[PDB]
Amino acid sequence: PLSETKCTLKSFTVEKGIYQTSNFRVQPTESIVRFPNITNLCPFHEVFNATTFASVYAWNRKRISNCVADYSVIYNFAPFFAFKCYGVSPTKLNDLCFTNVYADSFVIRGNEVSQIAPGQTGNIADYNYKLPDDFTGCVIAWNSNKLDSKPSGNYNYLYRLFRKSKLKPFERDISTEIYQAGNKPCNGVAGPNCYSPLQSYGFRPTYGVGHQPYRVVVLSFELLHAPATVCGPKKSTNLVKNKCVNFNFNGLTGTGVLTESNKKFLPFQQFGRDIADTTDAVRDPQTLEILDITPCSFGGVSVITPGTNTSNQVAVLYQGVNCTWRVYSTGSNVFQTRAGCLIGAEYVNNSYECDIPIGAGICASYQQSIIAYTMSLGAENSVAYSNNSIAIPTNFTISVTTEILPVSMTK
Amino acid sequence: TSVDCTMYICGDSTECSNLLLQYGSFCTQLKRALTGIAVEQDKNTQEVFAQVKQIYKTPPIKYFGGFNFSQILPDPSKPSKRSPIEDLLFNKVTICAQKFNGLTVLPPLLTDEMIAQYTSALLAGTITSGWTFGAGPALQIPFPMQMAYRFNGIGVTQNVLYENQKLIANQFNSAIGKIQDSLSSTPSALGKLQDVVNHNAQALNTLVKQLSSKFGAISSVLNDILSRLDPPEAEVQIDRLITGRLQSLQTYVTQQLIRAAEIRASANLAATKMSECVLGQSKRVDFCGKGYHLMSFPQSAPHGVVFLHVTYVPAQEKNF
Amino acid sequence: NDILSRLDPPEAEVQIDRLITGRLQSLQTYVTQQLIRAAEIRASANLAATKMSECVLGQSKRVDFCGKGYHLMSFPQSAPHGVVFLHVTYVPAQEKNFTTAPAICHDGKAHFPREGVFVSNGTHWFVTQRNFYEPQIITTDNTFVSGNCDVVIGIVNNTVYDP
Amino acid sequence: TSVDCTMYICGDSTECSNLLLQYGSFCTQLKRALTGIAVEQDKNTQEVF
Repeated sequence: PLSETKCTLKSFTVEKGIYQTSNFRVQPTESIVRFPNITNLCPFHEVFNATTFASVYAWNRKRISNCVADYSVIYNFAPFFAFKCYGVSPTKLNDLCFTNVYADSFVIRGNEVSQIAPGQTGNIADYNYKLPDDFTGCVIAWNSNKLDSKPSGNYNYLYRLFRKSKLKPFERDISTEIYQAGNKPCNGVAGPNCYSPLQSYGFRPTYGVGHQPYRVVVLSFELLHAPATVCGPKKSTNLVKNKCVNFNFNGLTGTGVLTESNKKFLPFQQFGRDIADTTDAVRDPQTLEILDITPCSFGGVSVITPGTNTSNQVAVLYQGVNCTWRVYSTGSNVFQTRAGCLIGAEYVNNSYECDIPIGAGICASYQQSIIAYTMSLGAENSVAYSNNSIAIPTNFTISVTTEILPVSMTK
Repeated sequence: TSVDCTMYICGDSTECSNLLLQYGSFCTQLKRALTGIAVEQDKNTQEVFAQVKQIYKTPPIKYFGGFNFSQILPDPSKPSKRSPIEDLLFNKVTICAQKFNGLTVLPPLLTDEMIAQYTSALLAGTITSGWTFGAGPALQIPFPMQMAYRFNGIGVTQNVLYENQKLIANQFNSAIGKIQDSLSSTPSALGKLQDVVNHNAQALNTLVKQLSSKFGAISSVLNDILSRLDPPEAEVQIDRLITGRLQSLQTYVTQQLIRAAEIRASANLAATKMSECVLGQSKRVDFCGKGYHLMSFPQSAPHGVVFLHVTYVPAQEKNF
Repeated sequence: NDILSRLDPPEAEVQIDRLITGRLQSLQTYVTQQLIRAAEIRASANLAATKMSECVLGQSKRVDFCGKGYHLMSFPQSAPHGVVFLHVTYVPAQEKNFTTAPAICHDGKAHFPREGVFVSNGTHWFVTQRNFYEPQIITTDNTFVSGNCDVVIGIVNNTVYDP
Repeated sequence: TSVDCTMYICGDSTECSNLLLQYGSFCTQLKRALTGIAVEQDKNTQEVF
């Protein structure tokens, strides 16, 4: 630590006094992941591979209940074209559990695939469809020219481009949708301005690249919610006691040591957020056991030394850390001042005048050895007191003393 | 107090420290500022208290002309070596989760025991030796011998004391008896030290609650962002949270350097009054209390000092 | 210089925008620290000017304000960005413990010191001042009379001399 | 002097105040400090007058 002091103070000589360095910061031993034992096969093939799906005007917005799925079911389709995703990068949609996945499937053209991106306007992003622009979910598209396309032409599929008023994100609009525009009442039967909001597509397999049928599934969800709905398989492991450890409890993680229950809770109340708005108490995903999280203790390392011109025997102190404990290896002597742990120095019952302060009336000095001692207030003195005695001085001295006062610093 | 710049800004994440080091040259100044305010603050107490390098003790027998001082001298039968006035000042004046975010507090170099010993030695010097002990060796003087000279310092002939010392003793004993119930009657008189304590406390609390802030980020948590996004993107979310936290540090330590300034001035003024109202009989009017000043008693307090000024006011007058 | 040689100026303000801000906050921190240190050294200069006015231009009889103990006189001296004071003060060295009394009985009346402390070697009685031991003979012009020998405690029967 | 938190930073628009609340706990200590400076500044006349 003398060399660390030289490193910190960017000089080769240090004269005296207390200094600062980094902390202990003990490392976690292992990591604990806990999952509930309810692990089934979650059906995703019914939205991926099936018969000819509906057009974009009809949404099969599917609520996927509590299940267990991974990306292996999704991975079955090589012709994935629009692999672009938002919110979570596509390499890590595994081993994290959502709360409400929103799956909606439709069939669109090749050039309409790029229109599903948020914050833009297009054939789909017009009155036909409005979507939330934050879009924590993703879009997955794959070509289906060998199944959806028909030799006779797929003219049955429609889309409601020409609806009058605006759409809001995540709304359902399927009705007759009569068109009443112009400076005349159309009544749906006039003839001048009886425009049709629904138009056909046309699918024959001799086209360009931008007119091919594409299956698109869109997912919309959010995070930071206590229940978990669906995520990949992970072998749960047992917890540990009184050990610095990482933990992952179905989503949110942390690092610290664990303690048994001391409080009552409430039988749907499982989180333990404190006045500091930090998680410190939680219950097991598999059992009804309250456990308390307290993070592993920090250090705070300081160094004490005499003059480099004098000697090189140094000592270090750890603020707040009890030793009596988790300080790796020891040295010649360990002391347990209320300021903190101290090693590299000895202790005496004597009292001498302090040269460098440490804390709580403790000071370390140099004898060939570094000695830590309690505060010496000065020479102990008492004066006799009597009802009829006066001390009167006869000889005296004059003394000169110095005082140094700053006046101004450099302009 | 002391802060760790790495632990407050970032958790156990290497990449956050990597984006901290490209700033690099900020929290070293934070370190030097907190060490500077620490060495400035703990050095205040010696010139307030250790003005004498000769610790004294009280005589066992008190023939103090009928005076009583049992309320201010420390009681040996008390488990602590403090006066009952010190006990009232202690119990009339009133964390781990705050510590556990890299927010450390440092214990003072001086604890209560030896500053109580300093106050007891100061009382021993000012009772049995008068005020000459602030110059050289302590010269023992009887107390009614000293009060006559203190009257002579305020233009009073010493015959007045030797005529009315019984009434002086009764008045002073009654006043000391009154001052205990005066201090214990209301806690509004102790508001001059609760303000510093709770001002430090709420400043630390508004510092530590600043972590849960949506500083242009998807989430205020650092770990879930790492599990959320790729390392090229979301650096634009990390760095804004870095800036919003370091500006909070800047506003905190600027306010701390502001608040240390008047604390140093008040400590200097208290040391000046330690010099004047205790070690001498200053004729500066209203500087040592109200009216013509006789003498003062110092008593320690949590992070503070309190002075009992005994002064002099006339009661009955006539026209001539 | 290199970043203007590196980037098309439409994306310069995309790139060279924030280091200007960072230098601005760094210099703001420097300015704030300069104000703090300037206020501290301004208070120090006020204290130095006050002690220059007190300790030098007069015999300031405040204790510890102009040195240690009873202050006599002072020497000001310059220093690079500073001032240094040489205080010449008084301090007693040797002392003796003597027997006292607040008043003197003589002919049934009480004698009080006009100025000084009553002391005795054991056989005779004398008076001094509060800092030196010079025994003076108790004479009616060295003291004064107010009252008699009942209200005052510690009084001793003795003699006084009339010139 | 005193300064209002919301109306100075943002005009008569709701969404600027919505975008204001992300920092949230920043102008509270500013208002507390201005009331402080006001209260000891009004206090300063008592011990001198």
